[PDB]
Amino acid sequence: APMGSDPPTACCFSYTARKLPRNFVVDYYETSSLCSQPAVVFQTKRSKQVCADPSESWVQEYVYDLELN
Amino acid sequence: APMGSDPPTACCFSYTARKLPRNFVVDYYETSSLCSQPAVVFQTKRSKQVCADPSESWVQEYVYDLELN
Repeated sequence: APMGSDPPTACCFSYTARKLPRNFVVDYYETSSLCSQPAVVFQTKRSKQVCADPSESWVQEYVYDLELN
Repeated sequence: APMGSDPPTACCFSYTARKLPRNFVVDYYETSSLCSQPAVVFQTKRSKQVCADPSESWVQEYVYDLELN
């Protein structure tokens, strides 16, 4: 099972601009690592994936809530 | 058909280090645009996708060959 050669990388280039209400986040996903600029990605109910600045405390709080329940 | 909110972006963080022989490139793909650092991606026969610095003339030449035949 040889690994690919050097595919691109799903890295966020920016972030939304409004906190997604908990009623709009059933899960999340983190970016890669290759790019020196990872970020947290929230999965909503009427969209797909949304990048979020890990610098905003609410982002860290929502991630913590996802780790619990 | 509402568009997602702000998904990540397949942007290359680096590039391979050896020119892929024409005998190893049946197609290619370009990165996105959101990230201020797009790149050309070559598709081989025994791998997947490979990012390439558009600064290397051979990359531009191989792309031209793909546009012709």
